[PDB]
Amino acid sequence: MYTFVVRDENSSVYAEVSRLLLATGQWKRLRKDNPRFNLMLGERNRLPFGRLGHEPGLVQLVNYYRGADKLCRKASLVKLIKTSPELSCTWFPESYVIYPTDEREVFLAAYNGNVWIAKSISSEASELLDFIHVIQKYLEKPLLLEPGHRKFDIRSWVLVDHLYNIYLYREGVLRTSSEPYNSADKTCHLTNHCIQKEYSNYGRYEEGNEMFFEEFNQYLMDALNTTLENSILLQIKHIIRSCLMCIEPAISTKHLHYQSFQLFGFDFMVDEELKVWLIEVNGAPACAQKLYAELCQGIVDVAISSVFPLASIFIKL
Amino acid sequence: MRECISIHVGQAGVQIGNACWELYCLEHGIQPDGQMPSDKTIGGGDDSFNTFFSETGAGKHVPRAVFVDLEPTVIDEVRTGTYRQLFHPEQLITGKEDAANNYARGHYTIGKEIIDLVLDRIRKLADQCTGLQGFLVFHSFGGGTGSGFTSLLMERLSVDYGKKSKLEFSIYPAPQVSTAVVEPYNSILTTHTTLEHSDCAFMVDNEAIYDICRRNLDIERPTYTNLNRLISQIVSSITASLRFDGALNVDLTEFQTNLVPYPRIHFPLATYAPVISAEKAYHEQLSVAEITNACFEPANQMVKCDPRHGKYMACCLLYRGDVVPKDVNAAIATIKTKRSIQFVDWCPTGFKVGINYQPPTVVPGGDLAKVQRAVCMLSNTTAIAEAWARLDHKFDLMYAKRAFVHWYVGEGMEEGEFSEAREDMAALEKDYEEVGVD
Amino acid sequence: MREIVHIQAGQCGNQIGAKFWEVISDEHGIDPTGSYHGDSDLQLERINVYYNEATGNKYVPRAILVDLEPGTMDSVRSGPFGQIFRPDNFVFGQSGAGNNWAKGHYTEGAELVDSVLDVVRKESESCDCLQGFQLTHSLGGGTGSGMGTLLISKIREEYPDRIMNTFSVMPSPKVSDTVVEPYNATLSVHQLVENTDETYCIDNEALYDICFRTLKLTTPTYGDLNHLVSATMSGVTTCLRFPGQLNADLRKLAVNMVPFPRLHFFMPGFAPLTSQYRALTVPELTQQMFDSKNMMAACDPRHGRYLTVAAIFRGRMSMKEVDEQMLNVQNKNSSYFVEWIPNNVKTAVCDIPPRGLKMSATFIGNSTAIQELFKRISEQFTAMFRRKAFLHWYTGEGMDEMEFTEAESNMNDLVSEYQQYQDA
Amino acid sequence: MEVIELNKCTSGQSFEVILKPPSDPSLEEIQKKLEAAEERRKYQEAELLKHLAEKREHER
Ligand SMILES: Nc1nc2c(ncn2[C@@H]2O[C@H](COP(=O)(O)OP(=O)(O)OP(=O)(O)O)[C@@H](O)[C@H]2O)c(=O)[nH]1
Ligand SMILES: Nc1ncnc2c1ncn2[C@@H]1O[C@H](COP(=O)(O)OP(=O)(O)CP(=O)(O)O)[C@@H](O)[C@H]1O
Ligand SMILES: Nc1nc2c(ncn2[C@@H]2O[C@H](COP(=O)(O)OP(=O)(O)O)[C@@H](O)[C@H]2O)c(=O)[nH]1
Ligand SMILES: COc1ccc(-c2[nH]nc3c2-c2cc(OC)c(OC)c(OC)c2CC3)cc1
Ligand SMILES: [Ca+2]
Ligand SMILES: [Ca+2]
Ligand SMILES: [Mg+2]
Ligand SMILES: [Mg+2]
Repeated sequence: MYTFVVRDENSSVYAEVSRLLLATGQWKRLRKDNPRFNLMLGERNRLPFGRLGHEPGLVQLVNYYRGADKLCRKASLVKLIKTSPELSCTWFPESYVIYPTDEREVFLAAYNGNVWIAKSISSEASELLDFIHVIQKYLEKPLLLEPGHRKFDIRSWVLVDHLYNIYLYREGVLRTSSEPYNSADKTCHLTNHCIQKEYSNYGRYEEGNEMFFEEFNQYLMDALNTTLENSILLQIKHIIRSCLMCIEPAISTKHLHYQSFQLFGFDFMVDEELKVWLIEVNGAPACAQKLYAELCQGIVDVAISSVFPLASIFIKL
Repeated sequence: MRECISIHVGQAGVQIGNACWELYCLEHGIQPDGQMPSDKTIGGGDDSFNTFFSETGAGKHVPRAVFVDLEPTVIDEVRTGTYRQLFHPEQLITGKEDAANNYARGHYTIGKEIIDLVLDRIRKLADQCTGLQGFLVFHSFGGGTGSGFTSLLMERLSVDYGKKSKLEFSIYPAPQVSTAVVEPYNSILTTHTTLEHSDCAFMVDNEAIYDICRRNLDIERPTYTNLNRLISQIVSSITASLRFDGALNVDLTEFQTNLVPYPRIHFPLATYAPVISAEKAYHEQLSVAEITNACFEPANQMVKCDPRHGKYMACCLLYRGDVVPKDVNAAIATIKTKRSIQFVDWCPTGFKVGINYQPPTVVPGGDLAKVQRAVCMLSNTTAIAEAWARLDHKFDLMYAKRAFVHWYVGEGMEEGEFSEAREDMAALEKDYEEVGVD
Repeated sequence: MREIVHIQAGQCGNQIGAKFWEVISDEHGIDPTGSYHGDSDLQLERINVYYNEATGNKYVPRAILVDLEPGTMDSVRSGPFGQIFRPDNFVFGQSGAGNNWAKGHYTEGAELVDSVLDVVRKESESCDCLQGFQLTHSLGGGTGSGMGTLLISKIREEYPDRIMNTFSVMPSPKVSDTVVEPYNATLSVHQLVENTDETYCIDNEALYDICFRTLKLTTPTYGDLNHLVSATMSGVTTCLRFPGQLNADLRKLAVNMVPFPRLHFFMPGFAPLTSQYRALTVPELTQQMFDSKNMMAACDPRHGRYLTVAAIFRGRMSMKEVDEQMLNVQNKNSSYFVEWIPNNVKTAVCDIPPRGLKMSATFIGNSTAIQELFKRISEQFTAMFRRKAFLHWYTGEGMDEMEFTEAESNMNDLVSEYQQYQDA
Repeated sequence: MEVIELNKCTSGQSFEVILKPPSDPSLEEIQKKLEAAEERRKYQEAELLKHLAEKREHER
């Protein structure tokens, strides 16, 4: 008989697994501050990792990896790809880090196109720094898909259990900015639910803009004579293996007193050579509505009940 | 030669004292009657083992130690145990009724009846020191005596010997052993009162030693005898440099300067390997690199925490046994790659290393197998603040309802000393966070 | 060397006191003549806590027998181990207290109390280091209830820094001498809140039910009830009488059991309940002792929360299994322990079991559901006191109605103090 | 990886490897605090004997 607290309430994904756990008659939600729990569904940040693994007779596990922010904030992220030997790296955009660490002449030697993207968009290396924060290069020519000239964006969901098996969810989502896309005018330059759920027509050339994988593969075959696996997913699996295995000796809970799993959202981009690029690693990712049921259950099989037995949908990397 | 006087306070301090001094005897070949056949300078000596032993005309080697408990029951076993002759009646000190797991009762109430007598018993030993360098105080965080009386003695030892260094071995409380529900109270109270008075304090979490004693010794429940006999090994390696020919950590002032850049952050994490069961009869003896590697597994640390998520400020390696320097830099070369080992920007990434060739002594018929080579690592890592956060939380939970506070007020203390001591620990937690993250 | 002075007071006090001393004198190898004939010497390590040394070093209890009639006390001393008790330690008046708190506390008891404090003084002067007193008594009669709390008022005065600790039997309509019992008991509880450090609440309701429902005794006698009490009392005190990793004394016990000084009424439980050839397995010991059916106080632990708990297992058994099972009962039922007292459950084990049982487990619970008991006694009290019924028995001895409402008040408060920590 | 200050002897050796370099209360004041604890103790004991004495008055 298993216990678990919930300490992140508005966690879209984990709200659902908290549902599924109770709905097996073998898991009980205690109050946030009850210490005698089997499983923490911890808070986004300031998660008190130092207080796990200290309750006698309790196998404790939490849905977060201490140290994984180093992959998940672009400050630490960028830093990781230059500092670490295991990352040389031909799939991350060239990058630096500015404060209103710190080294800035870095940004000069490369300036002879020269367009970059402002957030943490312009071609002028001056109006940007008025923000006074990471600020880097915009793929002036992406892959652009049709019928309708829709510039898109790929999210993959990766699960990492207590054993550090890397699990790619087979269902990715493709969040398209299904409208045109021009030059210089800062609307389709940004493709998700932050400038298109407020500023930017919320699903023109299909259902809510949102291509899932079966369709995008069929398009790729018909539109390009290739498959999603070969053109992109190989590169995606390579990116995921490479990030998570860089930081493994720093966040592995193999021989420590508690244990961690965590679900990540990877956000990629493509160009026309079907080169895949990595933008951001999300440490607290929300799922795509149609997929919540299947992903949230797969979390339980592989990350939760693998450690707490009772009475595939993932590709192991 | 500069002498070191040891002070074992309370049930934990005294019982660990027995484990250490018995080990000291086995190590320096001193017998249960104080005779040291290998000792040729009869009744005198400037040898480094004389740092911990004075001598008598009859050749008796007698600890430079004072045992003090607010209650006779434990120290009595010293008075009638195998090493009764080792000690002088005057250096084992007992009160009538103990501090009943109450900091305020051991510090304030029963404190003053014994403090002037015990400092006098200390002056007896201090006076046969030609160059005393300070004291090593052993005590629990949790007991009323261990916490309350030690923080009173640490106040006076500062005033009576302000030019002397004070090193602590403190037992941090853990429910898998442990007693009072109010040990979080005694813990916060006593470190807040002892902080500015201690130069270097080795915390030993009973939880860590328990787990070690269970995994690596296949001992279902471990006894105090198990725990203490292992704590003795770690203490022995920490102290060995004062009792033996050496060049690293040869005085107590060296522990401060080698391990403690700021006086407030004077709690080095200790990691020790290997711990091998004496009933694991066929055993593959581990290499230098294997045992230096284990110094970075959390499961060998005297306090369970994750040094991977903080910075270092000093690393000390102490090897006992078949160790040569080449094997050490080869293991350090490997481990620097494999492992996240991030020092503070303003400190050298580096290890002060010491080797004694006499391998560890194990108590005949004890639980630890004797190993060909052993290491003990003293690292000043900011990840030890995890143990404060744990302690301070348990303290917050109770003190928000004032649970058990009345037992302390009833002894003269005031709720204010509670929240004063908790703000000190809040500051000690901020200190560790400054040094440790960006 | 940490002695207790034991005082039994009144009919119920001295009947329960009597069995307790035969129960544990059997446990310590002492025969009805006071002579030791045991095997081990663990039987004799903490012996000094309850027995003074004697003739050819026999053992006399450190017990004082107190009553306002001689009847029960003649019965004790003509009973089994009645010879072991120091005859000088039989302090008794003749008139009785008529089931009347006021006679025990103010008139009849007032006359006798000085003679008792002379015996407590000579028993306690012979103490290298006395730690406290334990009093046995009911709260529904006159002598144990009214005089007993007077004695505590006085002992506290002469010995203000010793622990005062009582075993207190609560009246219940199911097992009742008289109708004034809720009066006598409301007045005793007002005293106990102020002048004791720990009180084990032995409810006569619960002892009846255990006897009827569990032990299957169709009509239980007082001896059947005191069988359960002398076993719980042996249980509750085994740490004080036998050596262990636990250095258990009354003050350390109170320090860890009592978070708030008024909230010091404990719910004892025992397992197995016997009146048997398969020893219970440790998983059953711990399931039983935490079952409401094994509590001595007739409150449902699931109706409140445990501020603190102290359990002890007797016998030779798997020290790891009691660890495991103890730790497991906490998580099956963590809803019923307070989140704000970390590690509030503490467990000891003794290798020596009680007579006849190879494995036994005794439980001591500071639960906020003990409130049910005082709520119960308070309802009964008010039921009569609103019509000022039976009060003449008390106003006839000097008491005023005011003293009664104060005692009603202090106990309704104690009930509020217990409810507020059930909600935290 | 640089080695420093190696000292040998009969007992063994000591040294330092480097992998990269950088980039009090007086007694009379505790006399006060400590006796100021003994007085609130005895205030508490007085106020106790005071209530006991009131209880004798009522008893009488
Ligand atoms: N490692 C170890 N811990 C001990 C030992 N004895 C007691 N402890 C721990 O110390 C705490 C209890 O403190 P004690 O040393 O027994 O207390 P004390 O100093 O005797 O003070 P009082 O008995 O209250 O007067 C608990 O956390 C115990 O787990 C021991 O021999 N070895
Ligand atoms: N190198 C690049 N080239 C072109 N477009 C880019 C780009 N990097 C990001 N974008 C665009 O920025 C929008 C995605 O924003 P992003 O994922 O960085 O969210 P964010 O900055 O708010 C971090 P968080 O999710 O934690 O709040 C994308 O449609 C996308 O096209
Ligand atoms: N459990 C138990 N309860 C008793 C015993 N004798 C009396 N009582 C209860 O004690 C209360 C009466 O008090 P009692 O001890 O007879 O009067 P006292 O002599 O004036 O103290 C009533 O509630 C009885 O139920 C006994 O031997 N065992
Ligand atoms: C809730 O947490 C705690 C509870 C009790 C203690 C303690 N300290 N010292 C002792 C005790 C103690 C415990 C006893 O039960 C385990 C105990 O038996 C009845 C018992 O016998 C009366 C004692 C007396 C000896 C400590 C912590
Ligand atoms: Ca000599
Ligand atoms: Ca009369
Ligand atoms: Mg003690
Ligand atoms: Mg009667």
